[PDB]
Amino acid sequence: WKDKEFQVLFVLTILTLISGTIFYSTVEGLRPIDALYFSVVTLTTVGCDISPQTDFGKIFTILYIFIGIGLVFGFIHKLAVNVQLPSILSNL
Amino acid sequence: KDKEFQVLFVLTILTLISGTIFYSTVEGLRPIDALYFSVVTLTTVGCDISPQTDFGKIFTILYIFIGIGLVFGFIHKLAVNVQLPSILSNLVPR
Amino acid sequence: WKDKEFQVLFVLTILTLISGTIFYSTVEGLRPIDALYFSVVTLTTVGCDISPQTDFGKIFTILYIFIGIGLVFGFIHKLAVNVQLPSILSNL
Amino acid sequence: KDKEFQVLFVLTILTLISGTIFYSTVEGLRPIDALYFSVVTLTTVGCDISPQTDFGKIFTILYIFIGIGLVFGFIHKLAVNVQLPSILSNLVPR
Ligand SMILES: [Cl-]
Ligand SMILES: [Cl-]
Ligand SMILES: [Cl-]
Ligand SMILES: [Cl-]
Ligand SMILES: [K+]
Ligand SMILES: [K+]
Ligand code: NA
Ligand code: NA
Ligand code: NA
Ligand code: NA
Ligand code: NA
Ligand code: NA
Ligand code: NA
Ligand code: NA
Repeated sequence: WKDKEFQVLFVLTILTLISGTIFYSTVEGLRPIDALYFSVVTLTTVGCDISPQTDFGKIFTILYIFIGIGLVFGFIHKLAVNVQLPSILSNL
Repeated sequence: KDKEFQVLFVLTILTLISGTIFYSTVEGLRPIDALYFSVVTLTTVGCDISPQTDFGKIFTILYIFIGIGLVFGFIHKLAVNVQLPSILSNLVPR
Repeated sequence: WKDKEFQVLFVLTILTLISGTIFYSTVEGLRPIDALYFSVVTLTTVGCDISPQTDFGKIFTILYIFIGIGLVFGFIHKLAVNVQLPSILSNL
Repeated sequence: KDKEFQVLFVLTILTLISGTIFYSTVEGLRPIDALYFSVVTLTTVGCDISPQTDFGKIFTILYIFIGIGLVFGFIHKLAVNVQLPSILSNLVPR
């Protein structure tokens, strides 16, 4: 968690999710929790059962995916290392 | 043989048990549907349904971030340590 | 296309998609084209707007994902190399 | 500078144009919706809708297999050649 590389990826991920939450809650009229949910399932590629209704929201979502998918998967990978390492080091 | 593979297998199993319990309690799904939802979420396939409760939405966000990395680490190790050697062995003329 | 590694991945992918098409068209009652579509969008993780209705179909789908996702992405990667190489070699 | 990146960018753009034309003609989508569908399909996010015509289903299957590899090759090159250097530059104290 002290690893600056992990810390920066965390910050970038949080900032990207905040931006999506603000966007979808104000332009697409979603409750904050639903805007955050939509942002997360979009950038992790899980998807969900809704899509943006406005043209602005569709264009934003296209750009958001290309801006954010690589960072989010970089963060998920670094997070996975941190989470599994204590179990690996106990199982040695 | 591979202790990292052992860890990822056990952690994957525990992660899917946790999701099965969570979605069957909080989202009211039958256990098999809760397991299905957990699997398609963490492999990023996705489901035709989404959580309905705010607790379910929050949990799912955290489950995604922790669970994708573990499940795909397991899938990668399964491919290199189990599936690839089996394919190669099954291609040998005997 | 003569690369045996690519050829084997193609065969494995086709056989896996045939199995899913047979399964979903007979157990989940989908038309063949819809059963193939469901099999493809599942193993590529795109997803779609339906899910299996039977418990047997849900269990099959879980196992199908773990049996098939790695092969399908291996094939997609090898296919991408083949498809882009003529353009790379013309752009040198 | 990177000719592989140039190729993947152009092929990605052409792939998305092709999908926009296809889904707006065959599936009747407005152009922006056809582009949206193409992007979420090839990045594997998925859409709340699916093709309705058999032509659309067949095309989508082929588009997925050819398009995922190109779009994710482009995303990887964008990350290593553009986004990573920019982040690093923007972290330098000046
Ligand atoms: Cl909220
Ligand atoms: Cl059950
Ligand atoms: Cl059919
Ligand atoms: Cl339009
Ligand atoms: K996906
Ligand atoms: K998906
Ligand atoms: Na989706
Ligand atoms: Na979806
Ligand atoms: Na969906
Ligand atoms: Na989905
Ligand atoms: Na889905
Ligand atoms: Na879906
Ligand atoms: Na849906
Ligand atoms: Na989807």
